[PDB]
Amino acid sequence: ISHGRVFRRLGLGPESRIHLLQNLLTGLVRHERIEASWARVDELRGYAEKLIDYGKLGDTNERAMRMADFWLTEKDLIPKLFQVLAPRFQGQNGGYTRMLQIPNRNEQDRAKMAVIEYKG
Amino acid sequence: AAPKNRRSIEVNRCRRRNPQKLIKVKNNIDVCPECGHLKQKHILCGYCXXXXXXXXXXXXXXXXXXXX
RNA sequence: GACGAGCUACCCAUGAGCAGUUUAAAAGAACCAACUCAUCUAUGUGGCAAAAUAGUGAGAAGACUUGUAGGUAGAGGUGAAAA
RNA sequence: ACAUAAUCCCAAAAAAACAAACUCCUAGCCCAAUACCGGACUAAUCUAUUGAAACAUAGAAGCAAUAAUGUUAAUAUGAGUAACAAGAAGCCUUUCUCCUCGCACACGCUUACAUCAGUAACUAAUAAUAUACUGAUAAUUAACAACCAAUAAACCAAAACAACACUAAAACGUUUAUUAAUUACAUUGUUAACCCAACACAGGAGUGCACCAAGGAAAGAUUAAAAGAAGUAAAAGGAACUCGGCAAACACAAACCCCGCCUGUUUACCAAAAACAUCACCUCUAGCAUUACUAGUAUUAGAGGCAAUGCCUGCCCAGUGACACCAGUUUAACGGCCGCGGUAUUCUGACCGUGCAAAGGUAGCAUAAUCACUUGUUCUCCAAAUAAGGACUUGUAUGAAUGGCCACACGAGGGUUUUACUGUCUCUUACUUCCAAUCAGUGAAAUUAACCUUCCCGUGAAGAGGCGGGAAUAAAAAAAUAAGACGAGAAGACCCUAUGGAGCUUUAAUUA
RNA sequence: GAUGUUGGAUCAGGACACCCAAAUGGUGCAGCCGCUAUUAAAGGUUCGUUUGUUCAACGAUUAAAGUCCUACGUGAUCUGAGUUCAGACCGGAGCAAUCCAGGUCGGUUUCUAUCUAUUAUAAAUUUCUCCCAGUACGAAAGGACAAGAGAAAUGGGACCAACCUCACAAACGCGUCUCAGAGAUAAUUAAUGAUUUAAUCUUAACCUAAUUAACUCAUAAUAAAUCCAGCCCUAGAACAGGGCACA
Ligand SMILES: [Zn+2]
Repeated sequence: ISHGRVFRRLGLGPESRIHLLQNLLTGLVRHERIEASWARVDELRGYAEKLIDYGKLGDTNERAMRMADFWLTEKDLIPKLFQVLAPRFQGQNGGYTRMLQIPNRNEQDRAKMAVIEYKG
Repeated sequence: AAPKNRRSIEVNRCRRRNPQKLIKVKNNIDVCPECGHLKQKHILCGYCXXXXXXXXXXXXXXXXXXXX
C-alpha cells in the first residue's frame, strides 16, 4: 500500500532510479538549471539539497569526500560544486533547488514540464 | 464473452455523454504581468520566458565554448 | 490425365563440423560447452509464433550432426513398423 | 414431513345482476380457415395499335423476396474496449548511465541503398523522425570470385602435426610420351540494401575466427487498487500438502521390486514408454553369371522367430503346413498338453481302479504387467498399509525360442520405504518488475431478430426478464465477482437411421 | 446446427425424518449415565493412514464429528485422479479383419463480460476446570439441580505500544484488546378460584403463577450542502474524504 511512503517508483527499478537521480543531478549541477517531469523534479529536490549539504560539510573531511565521489562520478562537477556553488549557499539552509512550472506540454505524451534551478 | 445483442442509439448516447460529463471547463486563463499575453494560471509565461531561456541557453553554450 | 522428395522419409555422389577435465597404451570410459533433441513444470491460448518462450532435462567419436549436387509417388513410394 | 419469499390468481368477506365470432337491430362489397384444388385481377420488361414528357387492347417472359450458418457491397454493435511504445542532460552535436554478441565468405534478395529536396495525405500500429516513405539525382577496381588443353603409359605400402600401430581396408595425388593452342593485355558477377514463415513476426538455417577498442538502448507518459505473470525474503513446525516431494528453495545419504541387456530409434503437431531396432541363437530356401542381389559364391545371400550373457528349452505328427510321394517323416512348423471313484485320529492321498484323448503341463515360476471371488491367508514395513516387499498354492484364466527362470551394469520408463532440506502445507505475510488502472496518439475481434431488459410463487413442450398474480424500483457510468441470458465457439467424434462412403480381413459369392 | 456425465478443491444456501448444544414426557428413571418419544435448524458438526471412492477398515480427539436437496449444487472458477476417442502387454473370445460394459501404463481442457445479478452497520456462539462435596440417599459400589469463580475455543468487529516478518516514520498475526441488558410469544409441560355435567377438569369464560432458538428494542453508528483555484495526506482507480492561516 502507498500509506506513509515517500521514495516513489516512476516505473523504474532501484538501480535505474538511483542512476536517474545521479544523471539528473549531474545535469543540474552542470547547467545550474534543468528541465524535467514534475515528479522527477520534485523527487530530485531533496537529493540535490542533500548533495549540497554534503558539500557544506567539509572539503578535507573523508565522509563528505567519499559521499560526493559515490554519487557523482564526473571529475568536472565536484570542484565546481565545492569551490564555487557551495560557498555562496553557506548562509542558506533550505534556500536551494527552486522548482518552477513550464507553460506548455510535450507533443507526444503531454507530460507536465517543470524546471529546477539553484539560486544565483 | 460476446455481446448478446446490438446496442441501441439511446443507450449509446446516454452512456457516452452524461456520466463522462464530456470535458469539464474550468478557468486556466490569466494575463501575464510582463508582456500582458494570455497564459495558464500558476505557470510561467510562454512568451517573455522561452525566448529568454533560449537566449540563456545560447549564452551558456557560447560561454562554455569560450571557456574551452 | 498430370503436377509434387526447395517440407519430410530413405538412399546415392561430393564436402564440412563435434571446447575442456580425470586418466593405465587406448578417436578407450564418465562429466560438461557448441551442435543435434523436446523429460517435467510454468507462461502463451484470434499469440512473439497456424508448434513459441523461460527454468529444467537427453545425446554430445557415434546407429552423430550438417551443406551442396541427385534418385524413389497415389491400382504407390518410403517407413530401427506409430496406420 | 422436504429442500429460494408467502397465500391452492389480489385484497378481503361470509358461514336476483354482470358477462362471448351466439341471437336481435342498423348498412352494404351476403354469411372464417392448415395441406391441396378451382375462379377472377394488380405491379414491372418488351413487341403490334393508339397517344407523345403520366395511359388500355392483346401477345411474349430471366415477371413481384424478409430468411437458405444465402451471395455481393455499404455501414453498425462490441468500443473509444482489447492491443501497440522504461534512460537522461544538453547542444547542434556531445556527455553521463544500462544491457551485451556479433563482424567477414556464400546460396540466395532484384535498387531496399547513397545524395539532395519535399512530408497535409499515404508509408514505418504515433510523435521524433527515418537504415527500411514520396520525388529527383549518385551506384567502382584488381594481381577477387566464375569461364578452358586432347589422349595414351608408369606405381604400390589409408587418414588419425605417425618411424608406427590399429581398424571400417582407405576425400583430394604425381610422373613419362605424342599431338595441338593464341593475344588467354579478354566476357560475366562482386562493392549497392537484405532474406525464408500472409506482417518491419521473441520462431529458421551453411562456413571461418573474435568475445573487445565491435554493437543494441526495456526510446510515450502517469498511477503504486484488486487480480495475474516472472522474481526475492520469512517467525515456529519441516511433507502435517497432494493422485504422486508436482512445484520449490536446499541438495543428492542410504533401501527394496517389475520390465527392458546396454549405446539408440519411433505417432513432425496430445503417447518417448515395458514398444521397435540391437549384438547373439535357431529354423528354412538358394551350386546360379556381365546395368538389384553382386562385379558376391554355403565361412555367401534371402526369409522367419527369438533377443547380451548365465542355466535349460520335456511330451504329442490324429488335423493343417512343409519334405520325400499316398505312405511315412517333420515342433527353435501352425498348435495341443484330462476327469471321476476308493485307500491310514481329523485332514490329505505316496498307491490303486476307471472313462476319454494324437498326447494330457516335465524343470522352473506363481494372488504375478496374469488371481474372478479378493482388500486370499501369514510375515515385514507404518501410531493406522485395498499399495509395496518376503512366503504359502484350489494357477477362475503361468509356462520353457509369440521361449522359461535368474542376472552385474545400464534407464528423462513403471512402483514402494528411511534420511536430508524446503511457503508444499498448518498459514500466510511483505517487496520488486511486466500487465491490469488514468491521460494522449492509432484504433480490433468473435457475437448480434428487435430490445424499455428486477425478483418470488405458479403455469407454459415439463427450468420465464416478455404469461399470470404479488414484491421491488428516478435517470446513466467506472473499477471488480462469473450465477443466469439452457452464454459464445464445432450442422455430436457416443446412440440410431440412410437399401451413404472409405480402409482392413476371409473357407461370403462370383473371376480377366 | 452439444444441457461437457464421477470424485476432489473452492464458495455456499436451504429442508428436518435432530448427531450435538436447549426445553420436556415415559422409563424395568435410587443416583450418575442410558433407552424411547415430543418441541426446536440459531450456531457448530475435527485432524489423519490404506485405496481414484460413492464406501469401508483403522489412529487421536471432540459438546457432536447428523442426513438430504440445490442439473446425484458448483469445470464462461480450478483440478483430469476416474472416463469419452489415436499406443504398449498379460488373460479371455475370434481362422482372420479385431473386440470385451475385464484388469495393468501413457495421453495439449478454447474464450478480453454485452445485459441481468453482486462488490457488508452492529447487539453473538460453544466448551472445560474449580468452589459448595464428596452432604442428602445407599449394606456397599456409587453419587447432583441451583448459585458463584477462573480459563479457553470458534467467530463478529478491530488495532500495532512489545514480540514477529520488517533496508525509511508503512501493512500484518504468529501479537494485543473487546464482545452487553431487555420485552413478548414457542409446541411441549407444570398451576390458582371454577363452570356446562352438585363430583371432576390447566379453559369453556375470566382476573391471574411459571417454561429453548427465532421474533423485537431502552438503544448504539447517521445526516451543518450551496466557495474548495492551487499545494499536500497515514486518504485514494477516477470520484469521494482530510489537512495547507489566497489575491
Ligand atoms: Zn509574458
